[PDB]
Amino acid sequence: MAHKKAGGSTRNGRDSEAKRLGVKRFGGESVLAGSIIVRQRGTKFHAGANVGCGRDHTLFAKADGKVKFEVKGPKNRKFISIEAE
Amino acid sequence: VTYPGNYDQYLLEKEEALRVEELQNAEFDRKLAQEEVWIRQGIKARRTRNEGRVRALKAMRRERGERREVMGTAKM
Amino acid sequence: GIREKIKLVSSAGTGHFYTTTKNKRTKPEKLELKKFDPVVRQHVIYKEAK
Amino acid sequence: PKIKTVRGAAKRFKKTGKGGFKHKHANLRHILTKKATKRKRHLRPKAMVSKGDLGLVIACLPYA
Amino acid sequence: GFEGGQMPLYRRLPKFGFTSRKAAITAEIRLSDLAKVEGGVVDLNTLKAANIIGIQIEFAKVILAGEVTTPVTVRGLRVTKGARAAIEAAGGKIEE
RNA sequence: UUUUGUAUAAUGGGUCAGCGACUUAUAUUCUGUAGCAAGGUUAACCGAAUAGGGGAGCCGAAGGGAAACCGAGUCUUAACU
RNA sequence: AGGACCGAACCGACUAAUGUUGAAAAAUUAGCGGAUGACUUGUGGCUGGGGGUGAAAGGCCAAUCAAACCGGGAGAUAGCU
RNA sequence: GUUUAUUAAAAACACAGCACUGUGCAAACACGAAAGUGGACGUAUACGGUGUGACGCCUGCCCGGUGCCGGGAGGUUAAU
RNA sequence: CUUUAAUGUUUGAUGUUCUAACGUUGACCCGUAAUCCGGGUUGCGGACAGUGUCUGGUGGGUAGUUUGACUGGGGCGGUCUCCUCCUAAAGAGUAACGGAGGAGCACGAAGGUUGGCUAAUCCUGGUCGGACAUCAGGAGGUUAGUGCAAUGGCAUAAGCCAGCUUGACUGCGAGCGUGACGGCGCGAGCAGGUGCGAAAGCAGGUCAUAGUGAUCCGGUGGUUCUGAAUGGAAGGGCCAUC
Ligand SMILES: [Mg+2]
Ligand SMILES: [Mg+2]
Ligand SMILES: [Mg+2]
Ligand SMILES: [Mg+2]
Ligand SMILES: [Mg+2]
Ligand SMILES: [Mg+2]
Ligand SMILES: [Mg+2]
Ligand SMILES: [Mg+2]
Ligand SMILES: [Mg+2]
Ligand SMILES: [Mg+2]
Ligand SMILES: [Mg+2]
Ligand SMILES: [Mg+2]
Ligand SMILES: [Mg+2]
Ligand SMILES: [Mg+2]
Ligand SMILES: [Mg+2]
Ligand SMILES: [Mg+2]
Ligand SMILES: [Mg+2]
Ligand SMILES: [Mg+2]
Ligand SMILES: [Mg+2]
Ligand SMILES: [Mg+2]
Ligand SMILES: [Mg+2]
Ligand SMILES: [Mg+2]
Ligand SMILES: [Mg+2]
Ligand SMILES: [Mg+2]
Ligand SMILES: [Mg+2]
Ligand SMILES: [Mg+2]
Ligand SMILES: [Mg+2]
Ligand SMILES: [Mg+2]
Ligand SMILES: [Mg+2]
Ligand SMILES: [Mg+2]
Ligand SMILES: [Mg+2]
Ligand SMILES: [Mg+2]
Ligand SMILES: [Mg+2]
Ligand SMILES: [Mg+2]
Ligand SMILES: [Mg+2]
Ligand SMILES: [Mg+2]
Repeated sequence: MAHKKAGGSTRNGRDSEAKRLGVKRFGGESVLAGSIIVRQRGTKFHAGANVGCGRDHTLFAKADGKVKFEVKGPKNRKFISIEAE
Repeated sequence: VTYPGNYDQYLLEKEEALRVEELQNAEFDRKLAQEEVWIRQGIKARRTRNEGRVRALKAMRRERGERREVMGTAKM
Repeated sequence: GIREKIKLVSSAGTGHFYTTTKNKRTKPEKLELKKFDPVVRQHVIYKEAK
Repeated sequence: PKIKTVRGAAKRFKKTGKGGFKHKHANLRHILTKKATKRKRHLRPKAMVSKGDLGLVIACLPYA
Repeated sequence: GFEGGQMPLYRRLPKFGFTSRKAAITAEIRLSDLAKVEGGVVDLNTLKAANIIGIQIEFAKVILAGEVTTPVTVRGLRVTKGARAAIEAAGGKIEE
C-alpha cells in the first residue's frame, strides 16, 4: 500500500536576532548625562541642543536635564534636545 | 629537490617525476569522480549512507584546492 | 581570505609593534607609518616586519 | 571526609574583602588583530562575579 | 558546577596569577598586639614564643590596627609609616 | 497512580495478620538557642579517669596586587581630575 | 557383486487427527523413510566457555546457548517505571 | 546419505570428479608464553587451504580498481 | 693549505677459507630391564640459524568503544552560526520543516581633515555617430549614487573630485543600553603626544546594522615580578601577539 507520501523542503526559513532599537527615554523624563535616549539605524531623530550622535547614530545626552522632542526645521525633520535642570 | 649526474640526466629524471605525478593525479580524480555518483545516488529502503565515506568525500573535495602540476604551456 | 596578517616593529629600539593586515599580492611596497610608541612616549616611524 | 575543593575554579576566582569573587575577563587570549583597542583594554582589569553565577562558585570553593 | 552541558563558569574563564612561596612565610602584627609579648622587646622570637605568629614565619609587619599604650622597642621588623607614628608617640623606639 | 484530562473499557490490589522504604560517620554553610566575648575553642594523649591537665593548632579582629611589595589603604598608569 | 531391490527387529520422523490446566515440559493412533552400510548399539575414555565439537542450522555442550553453570567484585549502573 | 533434540527434511549441507595455490621434510599448517604434540611412524602419484560439484559439450573479452607474485636502480623512511 | 698516489695501521661494506661458540628431530657407546633425558666419541652445518631488548611495515586474527540533534512517527530529503525585511497585533520582545535574500569579506586609501561640486530620465540641436557614446540648453528635482543583500537614512550631503596627511593613536572613563550568564555595545569628559585648518574646531577607522570561535595546550617579542641552601639559570607570572 502507498501510505506515506514524500514531502519537499523549504528554501528559506532563517532570520536574525532583534536589535532592540527604539526610544529609551520618552519626553518629559529627567535624565542624567551621557545616557542613551533613542537607538536608531539611520537618523530619524536628529540631535538638537545638549545631545549628541554616536557612530551608530545613537543619540545620547550631554548634560543633565529634561528630554524634549521637537519638529523644528525647513524639512520638518524631528529633533531631540535637553533642557537645563 | 636535487639531482645527480650531468645536465641531460636532470631532464630525464624530471620527466619521470612529471609523468608519474601526472599518472597519480588522474587516479585521484578517478576515485573522486565515482565518489560523486555515489553521493547523489538513491539510498534504497532503510539504509544510512555511511558518513565515514561522506566525510572522506568532503576531505577529497577540500583536497582539490591543490597545485596544478602542469603550469599550462601558455598559448599565443 | 587573501589578506595576510603583519606587524609593524618600531624603529625606536623599544620592543613594540602594532599588528594589521595587508593585501600582499597587490601591495609589494612595505608600509612605513608614524604612530605612537608608548615605551618611549614619542611618535616614531613604524616599519613592517613578520 | 573533608570536602574536596574544585582545583579548576580555585585557579580562576579569588575571594574579595566582602565575600565576593574576582575573575579575569575572557576573550583576550588570541585572535587579537580583529578586536578594536577599546574592546581589548576593557577586558584587561579584573571583574566581579555576577549575582546569578554567585551560587555556583561558593559551591565549588567551600574552603575559600 | 554542572550547568547542564554548556561550558561551566570555571572552564569558560581563563586562569590567572601564580601563588608565591614567599607569602606563606610572612605575617602581620596588629598594634593592639604589642602589649602581650614580654618585658618590652619585640622580635620574631619574642612573638612566636607568645603564640602570635606561626613558628615557621620569618618576616613580619606591624600595621596601624589598634591602639598601643606601653613603649616597646621593635628589634627588627617592617613597621609601616602609620604604626611608626603610633609607636613613637607612646614612647616607643624603633630600629632595625 | 499517571496525566491537559479518568466511572473510565488506562495501571495496581483475592482477603486477613505480621514485616517493608529519607538513615549513619565525618566536613561546610545558614537559622534558632546556650556560654564566653576582641576574643572564642581545644585535638591526640596523660589522668583515682564525663573532673583536671595538654593551646600543637583552627576561626576572628585588614585589605589591595598575578607578584615582589605597600598597608586603612592599595592596584592600574608617566600621573590620574 | 552391490553406499542394489521388497520387507519385520533396529534407527529415524513426511502427512493427518487427538492432546495443548496432557497419560507425556513433544507423546499416542493410522499410515511414512533406511534397513550389509557414509549402518546401528553396550561399556570405558578424550576435547572446556570467546573455549570445544559441528556432512554447517548459529546447531549442540545436563529440560538453559549470537558465548553454559556455581561462587565472588556486588547493594555493578539505571537522566527509566 | 546429513541437517534446525522441541513449529522449517528442502532446491540447503556432503559427495565422487575438476581447477588454483602452499609445502623439499626439523615440510607448510594447527594446539601450546615453552618443552612438546597432530600432520605422520606419511615424503610431491604425498599432505593443507580455497572455490566448483556425477556424466556430455563448453567455459568468451577486461590487469584500469582492490589483492597476490616477481623486480632491484631511484625518491621518501625507524632504531643505532 | 686545494687536489693526489702506496706501506702499513683502526674499523666500515660486500666475498671466500678455517674451527672453537652455537645447532643437529645423523651414526655409535654408557647411566639403562629405556625409540625421554644427560654425558662421551665422531659426521654435517657454522659465526649463519636461533633467542633476548630496541625498532619500521603489515596485522578485523583478537580487543575496547564511537557512530549528533530537529522532525507534524522514524529512515531518506533539508537545516544547525551571523545580517536585513514581513508574520509581529502603532514602545521592547515574540513561534512554525512560515514568505523572500544575503555573510565567512574588502580598503594604506575606499581612513582623518581642509577646500569645492551636485544626479536619474526625457525633449531639442549637432561629423561619422546609431534606440543607447562625447557635446550644448531646456524640463525634472534625487525616480541617481553609496565597495557587496534588505531596511533606515543622507544636500550641512553619509555621493563626486583635489591638497596635506596617519587619530586605522597610548593610559583612562562619568553615565547608559542589551543579555540568565559568558559577554556585546554607545559614550561626553581627563591626561600624554600627533594630523588637517587662519581659526571656531574635527579626528580613538570606513552612512549604520553580517564579514566570525570560549577554555586548555603550545610558539614569538618585552619586562629582575618570582627563582625550593645561597648567586645565577631553568621554569612560571604580567604586557603585546600567533
Ligand atoms: Mg596571552
Ligand atoms: Mg556540546
Ligand atoms: Mg601556636
Ligand atoms: Mg494520554
Ligand atoms: Mg468524570
Ligand atoms: Mg466494567
Ligand atoms: Mg481500571
Ligand atoms: Mg502504561
Ligand atoms: Mg490485576
Ligand atoms: Mg540397500
Ligand atoms: Mg529405496
Ligand atoms: Mg526396505
Ligand atoms: Mg507410528
Ligand atoms: Mg539443551
Ligand atoms: Mg560476552
Ligand atoms: Mg564495585
Ligand atoms: Mg540493584
Ligand atoms: Mg524441528
Ligand atoms: Mg535428528
Ligand atoms: Mg518436521
Ligand atoms: Mg613435528
Ligand atoms: Mg554450490
Ligand atoms: Mg571466465
Ligand atoms: Mg570488533
Ligand atoms: Mg563492552
Ligand atoms: Mg567500559
Ligand atoms: Mg557499544
Ligand atoms: Mg532523532
Ligand atoms: Mg514592535
Ligand atoms: Mg503591540
Ligand atoms: Mg567610504
Ligand atoms: Mg565639505
Ligand atoms: Mg568620507
Ligand atoms: Mg557599509
Ligand atoms: Mg636558588
Ligand atoms: Mg617568560
